[PDB]
Amino acid sequence: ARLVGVDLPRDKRMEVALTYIFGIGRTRSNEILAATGIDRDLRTRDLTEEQLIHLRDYIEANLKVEGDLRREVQADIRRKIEIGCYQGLRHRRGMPVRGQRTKTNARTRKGPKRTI
Amino acid sequence: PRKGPAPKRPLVNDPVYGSQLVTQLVNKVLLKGKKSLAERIVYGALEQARDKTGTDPVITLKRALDNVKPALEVRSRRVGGATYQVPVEVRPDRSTTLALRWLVGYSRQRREKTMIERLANEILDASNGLGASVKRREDTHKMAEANRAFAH
Amino acid sequence: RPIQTVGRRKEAVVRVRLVPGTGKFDLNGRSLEDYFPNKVHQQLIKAPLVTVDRVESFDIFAHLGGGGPSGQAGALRLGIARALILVSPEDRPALKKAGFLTRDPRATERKKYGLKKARKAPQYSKR
Amino acid sequence: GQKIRIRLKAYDHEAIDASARKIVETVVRTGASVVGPVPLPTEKNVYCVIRSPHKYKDSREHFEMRTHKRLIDIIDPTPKTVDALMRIDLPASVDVNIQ
Amino acid sequence: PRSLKKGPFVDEHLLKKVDVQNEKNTKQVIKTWSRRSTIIPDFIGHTFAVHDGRKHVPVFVTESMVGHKLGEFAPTRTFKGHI
Amino acid sequence: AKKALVNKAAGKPRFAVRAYTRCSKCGRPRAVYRKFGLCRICLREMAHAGELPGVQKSSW
RNA sequence: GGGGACUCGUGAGAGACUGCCGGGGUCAACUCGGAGGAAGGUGGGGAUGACGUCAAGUCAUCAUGCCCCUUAUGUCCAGGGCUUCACACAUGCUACAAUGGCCGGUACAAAGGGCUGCGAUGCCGCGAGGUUAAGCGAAUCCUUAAAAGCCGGUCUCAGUUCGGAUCGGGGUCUGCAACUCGACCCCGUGAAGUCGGAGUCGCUAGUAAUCGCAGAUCAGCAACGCUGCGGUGAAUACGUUCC
Ligand SMILES: [Mg+2]
Ligand SMILES: [Mg+2]
Ligand SMILES: [Mg+2]
Ligand SMILES: [Mg+2]
Ligand SMILES: [Mg+2]
Ligand SMILES: [Mg+2]
Ligand SMILES: [Mg+2]
Ligand SMILES: [Mg+2]
Ligand SMILES: [Mg+2]
Ligand SMILES: [Mg+2]
Ligand SMILES: [Mg+2]
Ligand SMILES: [Mg+2]
Ligand SMILES: [Mg+2]
Ligand SMILES: [Mg+2]
Ligand SMILES: [Mg+2]
Ligand SMILES: [Mg+2]
Ligand SMILES: [Mg+2]
Ligand SMILES: [Zn+2]
Repeated sequence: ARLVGVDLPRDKRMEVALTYIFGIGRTRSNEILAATGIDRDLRTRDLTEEQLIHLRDYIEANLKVEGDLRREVQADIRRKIEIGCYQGLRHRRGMPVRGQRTKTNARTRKGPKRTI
Repeated sequence: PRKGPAPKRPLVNDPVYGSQLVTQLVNKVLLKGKKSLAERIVYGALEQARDKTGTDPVITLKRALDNVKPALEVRSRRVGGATYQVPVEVRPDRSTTLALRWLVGYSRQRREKTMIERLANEILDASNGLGASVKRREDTHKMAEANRAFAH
Repeated sequence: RPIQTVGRRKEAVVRVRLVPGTGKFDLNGRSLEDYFPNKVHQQLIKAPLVTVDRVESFDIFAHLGGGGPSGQAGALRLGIARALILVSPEDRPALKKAGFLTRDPRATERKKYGLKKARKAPQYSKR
Repeated sequence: GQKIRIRLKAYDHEAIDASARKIVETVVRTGASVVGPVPLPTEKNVYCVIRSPHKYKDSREHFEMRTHKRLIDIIDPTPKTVDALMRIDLPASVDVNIQ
Repeated sequence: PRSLKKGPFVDEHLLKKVDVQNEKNTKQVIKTWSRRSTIIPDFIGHTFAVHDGRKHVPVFVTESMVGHKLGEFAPTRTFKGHI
Repeated sequence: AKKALVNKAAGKPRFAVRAYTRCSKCGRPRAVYRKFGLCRICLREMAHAGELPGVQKSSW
């Protein structure tokens, strides 16, 4: 089955399978399940197309899914790049933007130890 | 130390199993101060062993420790231009401690899910004399016996 | 006149009120199983009562305060031991040799400056 | 009745008890219902300083600030004894507080 | 000041200079020294040579730099690639 | 430190959050204990001289 | 209310000082073991640092002899910086999971802090936080819920219901002002990492190991630093040849 992504890891509680979508994690899945009524503890192989089709409209009603969320993210960072602020310049240089120290860290934003 | 021996601290007998042995295994598997958790793990393993065999868990443990009791160690020494191992006798208490440590260490890195079934399988294998602790004891015994020439 | 002694193990003090009875540990509304799920604690308590004789007799009740589970268990054990000693001076050699009368003074070592704990020291890292 | 209360506090030892039981406790002849000094737990203020003026962090010396409180008696507000109490004064090392 | 209880943070000696010019015109290059002032939606079409420690950086807001800050666009430090 | 900075601290400051606490004996702006108002080293010397009512060496 | 029955609190003593005994020891020192005891040889620990050394550190806690400037090397203000970043080192935290993660219930501390404050309840908000407000210069008020511990379900060894670094969006608190240049809260995204080479660090008892609590600096920045507190809580020492 597929709503936007695969959403169906084999032998997994759909509570955690909903976390596999781009836009829903633990809390979003919990609040969605609370609204819908279907219990969290159930194997994904037992889910049925009717439950899938009532779940499909809910996510697009208010939440968002793969593709457009990343489009908004990339548009945001691209606008930040083109406007030329301190954060935009840091993004252009690949350096972390939220005031983290750069003397001995930022290995995630940069690569591993170059050892020139 | 240099100023004589140090007395070893005593132990209490478990109300569930009135023997110092079970408390010794609980102490050996105890980590991070969770004595209750170690007791739970050892009790689950013992109950599993009793379920699989039928005989008394303390008797199975005694059979296992008698089977995995070693005789000699391979403590090494260096004199001149080379170092060689010296096989010496082992005291009963040290042998029991070494066998218990070996059993716990080999049960810790087994291919099962939880330490209840892990330790149950380990103690059953030691009782039948075919487990990892038995293999380690045989390897130690033979590799020490191979150094019988240097017995000073 | 009820028999009352002082019992401490690490930080807990229990005020025994030993009186004649059948024998059931009243610990302010919580039974032995309700309070202490540990078999070790459940043996440590009632060890002084069953160490010699006899055999599950008159109950005790003591207030609870401070320490933890093992500390409270040890304090209760010492309190029952001292109460038994006060009630009957004949069995004094029994508990006296059993070592249920010693306070067992053992407190946590105070932290010292320059060390990350009481005895644990920071990494040396010469040169 | 039991209205007048004292909150005697001193920073030093052997003077609080003396200046209480030999000055305030002089009202036993005056006719005030005395319950007696009640020894409250001693306060302890803990501060740590570095022994060296520079760079030697591992040289530390600790100090303790103790404060002793007692004499919380409920002596009656009889005019004669209360006038005597307000007329007498204790050394500044101990602080008097009438409640 | 980043709290929905007092509005934004804009300097009074900056308002009394920008609001007296925006009535008729977008003023030319202007001198400012308070990098900490927020950009209210009145700076559109104007320029601000914002100080950064040694000189003034002229910054123009077109449509989007309303939630930003004046000093956000003035490099306070300069790095040029040791290698 | 500097007597000019001492006077600047002692004076009534515009944007009062610019104020700070220094030693009452030497003017050190760091390690000042609000209970006494002295710096750490001056406090230690004063404690050794025994001019603080209630402050003395601790052993426990 | 009543009570000094009990802990407890804080004032004064007894006691543990090889005190007594057995054997040994030049009979002396002392050694080894016993009875009574809270503790046995120093009951445990803290303060306590000899002659001096490193021309050790501090001219930047403070002070001091000689030189150097007095429209300046004095002083103030507004921004920036003390927080950068191809790299290496040192000290701590996090993990790499099933001794475990999550959900619900649940019991036991010490020591501290508090009128520029502790904000009991009540209301709003999932939330941090905001609002009115009582008690509290304090054994009576707040902090105050302790976490480890226990029970029931789920997950089933997987880069995972492990991991929380990075990033986007949205709020709270202090501060005139939080991009530089603070902390916290909500959602989503969810990296390395699967036990770490040669080598190397600490630790003998309530020790190591582990989990929480409090103070000081401070308007905010310290649940990764410092200093103290408490709970659970082990294994080894045959021996001094070897670094
Ligand atoms: Mg500790
Ligand atoms: Mg060093
Ligand atoms: Mg300040
Ligand atoms: Mg001495
Ligand atoms: Mg020198
Ligand atoms: Mg120097
Ligand atoms: Mg000087
Ligand atoms: Mg720095
Ligand atoms: Mg650290
Ligand atoms: Mg998680
Ligand atoms: Mg929970
Ligand atoms: Mg609410
Ligand atoms: Mg794995
Ligand atoms: Mg990987
Ligand atoms: Mg993760
Ligand atoms: Mg290795
Ligand atoms: Mg603070
Ligand atoms: Zn000073």
